[PDB]
Amino acid sequence: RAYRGGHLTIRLALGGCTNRPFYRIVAAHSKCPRDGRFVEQLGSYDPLPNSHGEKLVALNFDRIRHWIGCGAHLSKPVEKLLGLSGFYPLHPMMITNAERLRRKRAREVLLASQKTD
Amino acid sequence: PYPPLLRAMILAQRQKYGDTSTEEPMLNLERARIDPWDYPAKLEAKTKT
Amino acid sequence: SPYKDEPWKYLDSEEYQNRYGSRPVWADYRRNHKGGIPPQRTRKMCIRGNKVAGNPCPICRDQKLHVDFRNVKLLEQFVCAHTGIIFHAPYTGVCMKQHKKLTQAIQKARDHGLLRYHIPQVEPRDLDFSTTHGAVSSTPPAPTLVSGDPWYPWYSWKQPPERELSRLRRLYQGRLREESGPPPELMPEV
Amino acid sequence: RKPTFMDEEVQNILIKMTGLDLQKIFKPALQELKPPTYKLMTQAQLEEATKQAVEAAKVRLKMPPVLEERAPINDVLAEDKILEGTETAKYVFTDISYSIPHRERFIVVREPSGTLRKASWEERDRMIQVYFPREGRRILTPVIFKEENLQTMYSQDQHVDVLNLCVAQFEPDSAEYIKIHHHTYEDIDKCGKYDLLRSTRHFGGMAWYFVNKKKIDGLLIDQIQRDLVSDATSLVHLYHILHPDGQSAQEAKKQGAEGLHLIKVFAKTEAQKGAYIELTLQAYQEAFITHS
Amino acid sequence: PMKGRFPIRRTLQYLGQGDVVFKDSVKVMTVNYNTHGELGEGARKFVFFNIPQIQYKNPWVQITMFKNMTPSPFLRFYLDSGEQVLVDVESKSNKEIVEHIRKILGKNEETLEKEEQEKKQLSHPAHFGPRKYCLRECMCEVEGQVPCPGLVPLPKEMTGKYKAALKAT
Amino acid sequence: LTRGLFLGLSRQETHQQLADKKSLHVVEFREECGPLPIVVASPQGALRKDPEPEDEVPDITLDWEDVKAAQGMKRSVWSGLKRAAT
Amino acid sequence: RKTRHDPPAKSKAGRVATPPAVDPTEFFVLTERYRQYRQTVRALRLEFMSEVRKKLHEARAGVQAERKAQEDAAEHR
Amino acid sequence: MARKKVRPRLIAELARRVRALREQRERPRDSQRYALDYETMMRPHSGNRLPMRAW
RNA sequence: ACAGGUUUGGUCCUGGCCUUUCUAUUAAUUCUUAAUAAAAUUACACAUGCAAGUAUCCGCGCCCCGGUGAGAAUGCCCUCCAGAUCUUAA
Ligand SMILES: [Mg+2]
Ligand SMILES: [Mg+2]
Ligand SMILES: [Mg+2]
Ligand SMILES: [Mg+2]
Ligand SMILES: [Mg+2]
Ligand SMILES: [Mg+2]
Ligand SMILES: [Mg+2]
Ligand SMILES: [Zn+2]
Ligand SMILES: [Zn+2]
Repeated sequence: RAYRGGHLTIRLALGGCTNRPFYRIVAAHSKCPRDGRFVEQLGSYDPLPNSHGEKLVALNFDRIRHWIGCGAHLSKPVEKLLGLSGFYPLHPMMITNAERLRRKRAREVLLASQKTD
Repeated sequence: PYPPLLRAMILAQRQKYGDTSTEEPMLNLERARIDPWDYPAKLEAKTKT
Repeated sequence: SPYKDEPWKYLDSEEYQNRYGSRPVWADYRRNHKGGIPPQRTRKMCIRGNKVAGNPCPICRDQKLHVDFRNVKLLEQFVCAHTGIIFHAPYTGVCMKQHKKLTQAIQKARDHGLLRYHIPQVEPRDLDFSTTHGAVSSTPPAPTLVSGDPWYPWYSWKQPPERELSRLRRLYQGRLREESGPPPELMPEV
Repeated sequence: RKPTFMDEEVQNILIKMTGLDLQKIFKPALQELKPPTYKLMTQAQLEEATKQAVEAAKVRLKMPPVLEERAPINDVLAEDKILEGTETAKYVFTDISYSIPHRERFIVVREPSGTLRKASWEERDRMIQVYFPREGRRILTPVIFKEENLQTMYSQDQHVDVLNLCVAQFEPDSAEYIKIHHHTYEDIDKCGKYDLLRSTRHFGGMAWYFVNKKKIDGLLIDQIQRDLVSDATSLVHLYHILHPDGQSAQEAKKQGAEGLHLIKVFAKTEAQKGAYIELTLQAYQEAFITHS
Repeated sequence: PMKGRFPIRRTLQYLGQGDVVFKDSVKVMTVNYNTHGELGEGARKFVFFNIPQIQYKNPWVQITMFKNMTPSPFLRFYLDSGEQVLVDVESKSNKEIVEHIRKILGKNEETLEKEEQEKKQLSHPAHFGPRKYCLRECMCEVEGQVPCPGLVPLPKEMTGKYKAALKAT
Repeated sequence: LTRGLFLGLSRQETHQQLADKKSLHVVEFREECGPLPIVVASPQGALRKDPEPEDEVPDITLDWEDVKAAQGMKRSVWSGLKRAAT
Repeated sequence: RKTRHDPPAKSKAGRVATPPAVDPTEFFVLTERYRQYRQTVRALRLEFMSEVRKKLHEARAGVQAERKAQEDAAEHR
Repeated sequence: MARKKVRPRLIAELARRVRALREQRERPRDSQRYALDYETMMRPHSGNRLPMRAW
């Protein structure tokens, strides 16, 4: 529909199943609904691991870099998937979250060590 | 240095054309200068040229 | 069922040859309904616990007919010999609980080579098999990869200066939090 | 200059030894049936419609490419120790583009340990079937490719269907493809079942494997018992092409024998069951020269 | 159909079997033929048979017939650039007109292949969505992934109710 | 219905009778057997070498019911119902 | 969601946002990592803009487009 | 879009002129627009409260 | 439609009605547990609660999501696009 503003954004459309998510990485308007109209579907992300224990992430890089060079904004999970794939640099939020997880482990090991004695 | 997958994309793109050059691909940073958030932005009307 | 281990021993027995013969088990079965056109959905289940639902199905009225993927002589009666498609439930007359099991056992006998079906001639996947591309072959490793350094210099955690720490501690007064040094390289387990 | 399978000097022999049996190539399958059509044809129009069916049976008898086992993909693009334990499962990323071949797709995997490596051969074709599916291929390995189901399908004499299933499922340069294609060739000659692959598109594969393994004893006597000497002389000729340095290839050069004696030369030089081959040759001679 | 002289020419198969695709320049086709004389028999049979086959595959090209205006049958193509292509037909047969028009202003087999090859690119196999545009709707139906809870119930350790019941205690 | 069924079933034209009245080979082209030209009836007697007139447009008496069934405009709910066996 | 003409809530009338706690030795490295990440993604964006420029200029007036734009008119004449 | 039975809506265009006249005639002056209650940190013109970090 | 019942002492033809198939709401009778999907009388009037915030002030968003089908035979599809928005020097 006609909008007053908005911008092209590569995001994840949560079109899936109950207790079973499945994201469609699409490039849509920022004023459009999540599962609504889009311009062109890029890829697909399966959050749940399959029988082989792999989270299937599918990226159409040839259209992703085209829309990025045309001016498409990116979301935080999209940049996270690109950083995990290696098409984009690793996100500072992923780096700091891994550091925080390491600090939580470093606190829990000392707590479990001081609990036994 | 480029990200790993994007660097391998160029390493496999230029290989198929017969380019034996093993030079390391670099990413330019001249036109990527960004002002900090304390830099005040102009308020005048931008003229389309 | 006395066999209970080999379902095909009943199909070649004399009690099957004098009862059914060269005709399928569903040849003499006629389904009763309300008009000339039967309902598109047959009976859901005709064996509810210990009671039989009146006139039983061809497979269900004879308890020695075991729906299994081993006895192909019983499974071929429910697959067309010419088109190779499985007959629907209103065709033969079995209840849906046995029709679903029949489709499952026919598939389990087809993926085991016990039942014949069409195997088309499929062309190979790719037109040209070239393992010389960089996608499948090894790529020249990075100078930081052959050295062991992170891909970007800002990936590792660098200790910030004390002047910048104090400049932040002056502007963010009142909302301070406890400091944290460099995170450990290896995260220990539980 | 080693003889390859795509060479015309071997394809011209394999096409000739395959043979044209229209009643076997254009055989009614188990698909959906339809009422046939009829049209009045003269003798020349009938011969034209027959030669059109022969030139179509050529494309039906297009040979599948036999290749060597591919090299395992072991390559690491990046190693990020920061992500040693942030995730339990591994992320598989696939480059999808209609304009690029499947041999040039980037199929990477970020392991939970933190390494961004290339996907193995067992994962690359699985994800390629996931995102570019083709009829006849399965995501998981089919149970029918186990050795007991293979033994049952060999006892039901369905080797042509086993081969048409394996070529459809696996890639020609994979490992399981070569494994099953060799395991069926170890059975068709153990039981002397070369008659099944006579007019199929898989005769040249087992011929080119038997000449590479020097297993020609039963394959010769079957072509002799089938009153096919032009196929056996060309089979020995293709053996002489494949093994140039050998007493069997050099004796025929130093003697200048005909196609009928090229079989005896191999039956005396490097034949395992040479007495059986020579007995079949005598029994074919004394049964053909008197009757015809 | 039953009504008419040749009922076969009023079917989708007869309209679809005509392989005459004009170029992007062709705009107007004026056919001028007569209804008498043994010469214009080929033009009359062309107007009777092939005109619907051309108009089916050229819906945007205007086609206008004129009867008993000029003593000689002809065609007149009006292109986008302004060029008028005059075609004379006096003793040509029905098929010769079709092959001559496909020779002068048509689309080659190489031209017609690439358009459908580019149209095929629109439907991508790796995309997901409705059955009208894509091949798969719920990723659950992939043979390797997690089944579709509308068909196979999920285990107890994976449901959000059990998760919020563990988070409560 | 019975009289017309027997009349139409008795007024059939065998393939051999077609090949005799046309002096041409009657060739069956099965779909699942590819382009294989199976010959069902041979025109015994003088086999004419003159091909039949290849009509570019057949003037056949088509039927709207079969044209609808071929073009897929048969949206009736009684046409594709599941019924019992023979 | 609400509308520009919908009045705010009574319990939200006298409520202001409260900032969370800040770790300076983590906030500094996070800001510098943000800047070092955004400069690289900006360079990649400019490179992709250049690729789109090259593809658009090729598909408009390339050494392959001019050949067809000449040979079509040649065969037409 | 373009239909033969479209109606000549004049009130919608009159209200645009009225609102455009009101925007310049009752334009709030910046002195009272940027006013500030230093006790409650609330703007008297708009009615918004200043952030906690600006107190 | 693979059709069937029904006009008449009876037969044939024409011709309408109904039955047999599938789906949705309501009502009656009956009813044990789970998973999934959907919740649909009302453009009649609403008590009460929540649904637009963020931010070192400025500013930016505030029927955007979501809701409904009253009006309009409205419209489907196809050209040209002013204007608005995102990144750039264009
Ligand atoms: Mg839901
Ligand atoms: Mg009457
Ligand atoms: Mg109710
Ligand atoms: Mg505000
Ligand atoms: Mg709506
Ligand atoms: Mg009205
Ligand atoms: Mg515009
Ligand atoms: Zn039953
Ligand atoms: Zn699902």
